Amino acid sequence: IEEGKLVIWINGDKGYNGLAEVGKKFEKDTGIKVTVEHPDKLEEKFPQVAATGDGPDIIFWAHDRFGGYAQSGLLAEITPDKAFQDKLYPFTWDAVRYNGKLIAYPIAVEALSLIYNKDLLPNPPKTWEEIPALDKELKAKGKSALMFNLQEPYFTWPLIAADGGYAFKYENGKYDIKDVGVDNAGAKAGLTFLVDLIKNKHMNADTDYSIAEAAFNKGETAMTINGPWAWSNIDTSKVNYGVTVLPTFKGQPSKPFVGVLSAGINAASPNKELAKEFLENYLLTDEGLEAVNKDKPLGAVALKSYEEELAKDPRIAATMENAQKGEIMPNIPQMSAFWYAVRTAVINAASGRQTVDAALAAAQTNAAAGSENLYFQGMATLEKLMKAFESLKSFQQQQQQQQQQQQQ
Ligand SMILES: OC[C@H]1O[C@H](O[C@H]2[C@H](O)[C@@H](O)[C@@H](O)O[C@@H]2CO)[C@H](O)[C@@H](O)[C@@H]1O
Repeated sequence: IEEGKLVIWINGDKGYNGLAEVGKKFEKDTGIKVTVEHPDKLEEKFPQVAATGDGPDIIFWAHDRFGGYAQSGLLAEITPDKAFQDKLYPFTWDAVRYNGKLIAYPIAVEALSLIYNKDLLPNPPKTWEEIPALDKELKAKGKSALMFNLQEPYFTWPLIAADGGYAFKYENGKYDIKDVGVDNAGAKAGLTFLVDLIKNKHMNADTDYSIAEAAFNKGETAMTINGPWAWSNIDTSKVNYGVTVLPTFKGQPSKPFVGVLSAGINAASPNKELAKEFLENYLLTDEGLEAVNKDKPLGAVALKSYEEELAKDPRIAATMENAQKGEIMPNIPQMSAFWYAVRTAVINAASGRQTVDAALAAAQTNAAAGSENLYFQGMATLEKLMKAFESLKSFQQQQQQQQQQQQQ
C-alpha cells in the first residue's frame, strides 16, 4: 500500500465528508494524501483485502467486529499515553480492549432511539403493545405507525433483548461462548411480537434501511428506529421530529446493543505512525469531531471535552437514555456468527419461511457453533448423512419386499 497516503474506510451512513474535511487539515499541515472511502459492507471486505496493496490504513466500525479482526492479527496494537486516554471516557477504551491490548481508538457511542414525527404523533407510544392500535389510527389517515430495517438484526435486537434475550452470557467478567439467549423465552416473545405486526399488516417484512428512511422523511410513517447519523437527513426534510426512549415490551425496557464507533489500524499499513498521528492529533479533537457531527451526527462522542457540549442537546441526551437501558456489544470473534444467525433467524421468521420457535432454535445452535466458516463443508456432510440414511430405508424396504416374495 503506497506509503505516505492514509486510506480510510468508514460506513456510508456516517459523516464520510466531515471526516474527509479532517484529511484536508492533515494534508495542509503534514502534506499527506488522506483518502476517505465507504465501500458497501466494509465489515465483511476488510479481512479479505487486509494484507494486500488495496487494504485501508484505518478502518471505522463499531467495536464488536474488531476482536474478530484482532484474533486474525489484522489490527495493529495502539499504544497511546494515559494523558491521552484521560481525554476520552474509559468505558470506550474498554470496548476497544481485546486480550488486555488496545486495538482501535474509540470515537462515538451509538444507540438506536425511537425517532418519531411530532405532527402525525403528538404523543409517541411509551410501549410496543400500544403500536397496533396507533396503526389502525394512521392506516385510516393514509399513513403508517412504524417502519424500521428488519434486514439487520441491529434494529430488531432491542425488542428481542427487551424481555431478557441475550447474545452470550457474561459471568466472571468473561463471555460464556456456548451459552446463547436467542432461543430463550423473552427473546422468543420479542420476535413473536414483531412477526404478529407483520401477520396483521401493521408492518411489512420487505422493509430495508432505504425504505424506512424515505417513509419517515417523506412524512409517510409516524415512527422509525434509528441512530444519530440518520438525524441530518430528517433536519433536511424539515419533519418536526422528536427522538425518545424506545418503548417498553412486556413492560421491560428495549435493550439496544450499544456500539462504540472505533478506528482500528491495519497491521499491514506502513503508515501506522501517521495513522496514530491523524486520529490522536486531528480526528479525536473537538474540531475533527465537530467536522463529522456537522456532516452526519456521531451522536454521543468518546472525547469528554466535546461530549460535555453535545449532552445538553436532548436528542443525544435521549440517545444516552437508550444506551443506559441497553448493553455494550461484546467484541469477541463469535459476534460475526451471532449476527449472521439472528439476521437469518429474523428474516426467516418475518418472511414466514420459518416459525419463530424454529428460526431461533437454529440461531441458538449456529451462534453456539462459533463460525460461519463451516457452512459449506457442513452442508456437504449433512447431505452425505441424509443420502446414507435414505439408502438405509431403501434397503430395509428391498429386504422386507424380498421376504414377502419368498413366503408366497
Ligand atoms: O445488524 C447487525 C449489525 O449490527 C451492528 O452494526 C451497526 C453499527 O452500530 C453501526 O456501524 C451502524 O453503521 O449501523 C450498523 C447496523 O446495520 C454491528 O456493528 C454489525 O457488526 C452487525 O453486522
